[PDB]
Amino acid sequence: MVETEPVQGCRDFPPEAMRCRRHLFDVFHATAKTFGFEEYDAPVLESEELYIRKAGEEITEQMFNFITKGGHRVALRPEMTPSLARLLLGKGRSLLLPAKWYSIPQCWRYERRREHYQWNMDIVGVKSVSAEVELVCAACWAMRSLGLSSKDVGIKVNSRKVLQTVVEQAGVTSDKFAPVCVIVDKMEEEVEAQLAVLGLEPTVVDAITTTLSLKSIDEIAQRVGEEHEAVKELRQFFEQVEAYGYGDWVLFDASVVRGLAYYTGIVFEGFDREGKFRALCGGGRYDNLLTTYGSPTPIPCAGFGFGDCVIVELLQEKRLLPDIPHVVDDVVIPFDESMRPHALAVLRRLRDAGRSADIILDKKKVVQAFNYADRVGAVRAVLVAPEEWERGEVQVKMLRRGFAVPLDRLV
Amino acid sequence: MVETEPVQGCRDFPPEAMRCRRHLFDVFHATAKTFGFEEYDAPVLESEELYIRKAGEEITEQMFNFITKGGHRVALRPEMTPSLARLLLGKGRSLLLPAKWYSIPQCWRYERRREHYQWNMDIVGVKSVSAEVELVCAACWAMRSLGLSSKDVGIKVNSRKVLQTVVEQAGVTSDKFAPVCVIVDKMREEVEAQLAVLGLEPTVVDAITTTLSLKSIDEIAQRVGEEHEAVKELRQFFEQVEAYGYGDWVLFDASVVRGLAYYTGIVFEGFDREGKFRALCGGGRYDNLLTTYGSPTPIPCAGFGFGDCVIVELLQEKRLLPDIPHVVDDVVIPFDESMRPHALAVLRRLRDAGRSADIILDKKKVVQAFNYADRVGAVRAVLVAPEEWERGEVQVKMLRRGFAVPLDRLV
Ligand SMILES: N[C@@H](Cc1c[nH]c[nH+]1)C(=O)O
Ligand SMILES: N[C@@H](Cc1c[nH]c[nH+]1)C(=O)O
Ligand SMILES: OCc1ccc(Cl)cc1
Ligand SMILES: OCc1ccc(Cl)cc1
Repeated sequence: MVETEPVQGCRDFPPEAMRCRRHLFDVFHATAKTFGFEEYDAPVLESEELYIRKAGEEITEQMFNFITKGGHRVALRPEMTPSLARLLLGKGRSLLLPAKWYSIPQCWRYERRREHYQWNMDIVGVKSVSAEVELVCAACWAMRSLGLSSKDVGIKVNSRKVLQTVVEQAGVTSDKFAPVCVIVDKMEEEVEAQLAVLGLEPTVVDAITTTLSLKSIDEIAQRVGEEHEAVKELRQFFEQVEAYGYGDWVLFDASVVRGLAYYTGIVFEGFDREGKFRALCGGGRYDNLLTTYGSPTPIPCAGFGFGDCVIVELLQEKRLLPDIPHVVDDVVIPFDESMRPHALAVLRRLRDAGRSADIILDKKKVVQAFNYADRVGAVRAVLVAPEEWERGEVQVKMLRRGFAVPLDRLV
Repeated sequence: MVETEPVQGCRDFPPEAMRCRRHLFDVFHATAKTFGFEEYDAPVLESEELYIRKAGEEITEQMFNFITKGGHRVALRPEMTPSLARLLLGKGRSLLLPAKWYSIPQCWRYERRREHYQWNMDIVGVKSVSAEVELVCAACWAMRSLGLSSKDVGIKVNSRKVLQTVVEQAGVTSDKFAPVCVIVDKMREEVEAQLAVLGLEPTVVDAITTTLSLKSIDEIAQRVGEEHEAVKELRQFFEQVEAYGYGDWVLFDASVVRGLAYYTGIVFEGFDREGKFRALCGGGRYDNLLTTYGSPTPIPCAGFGFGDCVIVELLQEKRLLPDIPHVVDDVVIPFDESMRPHALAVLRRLRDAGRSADIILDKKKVVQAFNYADRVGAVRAVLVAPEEWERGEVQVKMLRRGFAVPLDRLV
C-alpha cells in the first residue's frame, strides 16, 4: 500500500476541507473586488537571489530552497512581496499608478507546517497614509465578512519612523536599522544581547526599549515632537479609519515593528483580543524595496499578508465555521435504464437553464437513488418514469410529497 | 537590478494576463458546479514513489523531482490523478460513492514551458460508461461555454479493450499491455521498432497497426464481434451523448489510446477540427489504479485533464479572447483633502451595499481623478464636494453629464 499521508508539513483538502478553504477564499476575493484590487499571480518557484536580504529575517532563514539539475539556486517562495516587486519592476514605466494588486499564493518554508496560503494585498504608487488606511480597512472588512466583530479582533498599528529617529540620533549607521527592527520584533530580554552583537551601546538599547513601551501617540509626540512624520502620519491614519467607520477595530501599539527587513513606515498586525493566537495578518509600508531591486526611481508601496491558518483556528473557537454541506439543485433519476436517454435530455435542459444537476450514473433502484440525492444535498429530485414521460412530464420531489410537472415547466 | 523575468519555463500573470486565466477558470468552476462535481486540492509537492510506474511514460520521464535536506525523494506533481488516488485510498471505506471530484492544479515538468494548470475532473465508483459520457459532456460544455462550437472542436473516443484483446490473443503477457499503449500513443517506422524492443513479433505488430486504422465501430465489430465489451460500451457511450444533445461533438477514432499507463477502458481526447493544435484535453477509464496502490477492493474511476495553454491558443485564433478590461462600479473623488473624511464615509456606504468602489488615494485635481476613473473602467464617478455635502448630497457622473444625488439614494 502506498503512503496515504501527504508529504511532511503539507495539507490535503478533500471536499469537506476544501469547502472551508473556499469559504475563506471567497471572502478574500470578494473583499479584494469590493476594494477595487486586481488579481495577479506568479510562479511558486522563484530564484533564490530574490530573497537574499542579509538582515537575519526568520522568513529568509527558513526558506524551502534547492538546486536545479542545471545548477540554479531556486526556492519555493516564502512570501509574495518579492515576486510582486519583480513584476512591478519588469513593467517599469508602462505600469499605470496607482496600482492595487492582490493574490492568494501558497507560500513555503523548511524547518510544524511547511506550507500555507496567504492573501496578499498591496497598493503601489501612493505616498500618503491613505494606502495603509485602505489596506487596514480591507483586512477588517474580510474579518467582519467572516462573522468576526471588533470585540473579537483588532489591528495594532505603529510607525517604524519613531524607532528610525531614535537609532539615527544615537549615530547608528542606517544600514543597521533593518537588523534592529528584525531583532526588536523578537520581544516575544534575550533581545538586549542581540542588539549589542549588532553593535549598539547600552544607552542606545535603553532608548529603544523606552520607545517600544510608550502607550499613546501623545507620549510619542512628547518625545520626538508633534511635527515628527510618524506622529502626523499616525494621526491622519486614525482620523481616516475613524471616518470610514472602523475606529473600534484599530489601535496604536508602539511595540509593533514586524519581522521583515523592508518596512519603512507604518506597520500593523491583526490579533485576537483574547490573546490566544499568533498574528492574523501583518503588513506595512515599504518605500525603498523597489529601489534596492534596482528601480531607477523610488516607488512607494504598502501591503499586507493574511494567512489561512490562524484565521481558521480563531473562527473555529468562535463557532463561525459551521460545516458547509455540499449542495446541488437537482438530481435526475431514471426510473430504470430504459429511461436513461430521456433522463439525459431532461438533465441537459436543467443545466442549460443554469441549474446544478446530477444524473444517477450507476444502475440502482429509485429509493436508493433518492437516498443518494439526499446525501449530496439535492434541493430537488426529478424522477424520469415511463408513465409520466408519455404525458410530457416527470415527477418532482422537494427535499428541503411527489408532484408531476411538464418538461417545459421544470425551470 | 534583479532578474525581472520569471524562472525558466514559468509564467507571470500580471493583471491583464490574470483576467484571461480567470475567464477560463470561471468556466472550469462553473462547469464543475453545473455537473455537480466537488472541489478538492492536494500539495503540489508529492513523494516521488507516487509516480514510479515503470512503463516508459513521457509524463514520468519528464518529472520535476529533487531531494529534500532530509534525503526524501519528492517531486512537483506532473499530474493530479495519483494525488487523487492517494486521497481516495486514505478515505477508504468512509468515502460515499459515487464521488465526483474536480480540481485545477498547477502541474510541473522538467526538460519549452515547465508549468501549466490542468482542470481535472474524475468520477469514482461508477462501473458503467455513463461516467465517461458525463466526463466528455463536461469537456464539451466548458468549450461551448467559452464560445466554441462543434464546428470548431470535437472529442475523439476509443476503448483500449479492443487493443487489449488483440494483444492477449497473440500470447503477450498482460504486463506488456501498458508499455504497448505508451508506445502506440507515439504515432509508422519509428513505433514499429519500439514494440519489437518491448519483445513482440512482426505478426503481432501488424495486427496492432491494423486495428488502430479501423475507421468505424462496425469495423471493430467485424474483427472482435458485436458482443465484445468495447463495442457494447462504445455504442452505449454514443447513444447517451446523442441523448444529452452533444452528438455532433463526439466521434470514434481507433488510433486514440493516450500516453498514460493506467487507462483500462474508454479513452478520449479533445481536438480542434482544423488540425492546428495539440490535444485540448485527454482522459479515460482507469479501473485498476487503486488496486495497484493497494486498495483491498477494486475501485472504478474515470476522468480527464484539460490544460490551460492549448485552449487559450485556440480561443485566440477564433477571436474568442477579447481583452477583458478591469472594471469597478464606483470611483469616489474628494473635491479636495478637506473632503477626504466625508468621502471615506461615502465609500464605506457604497461598499456596504455590495458595490466595488475605489477612492482616489493620493492628492490630485478633479479632472485627473476623472481620467483615472475612466482608466480603471469605473461605471460611475462620485464627486464629494463641499457645496453638495451641506445639502446631504454628492455629484454623480456616469462613464458609460453631472447630477446631484442624496447620500441614501446612491445605492
Ligand atoms: N510579505 C509580508 C506581508 C506583506 C505583503 N505586502 C507587504 N507586506 C509577510 O509575509 O509578512
Ligand atoms: N492525469 C491525466 C488526465 C486524467 C485525469 N483523470 C484521469 N485522467 C493526464 O494528465 O493526462
Ligand atoms: O516564512 C513565512 C511562512 C510562514 C508559515 C508557513 Cl506554513 C510558510 C511560510
Ligand atoms: O507531462 C505533464 C506536464 C505537461 C505539461 C506541463 Cl507544462 C507540465 C506537466
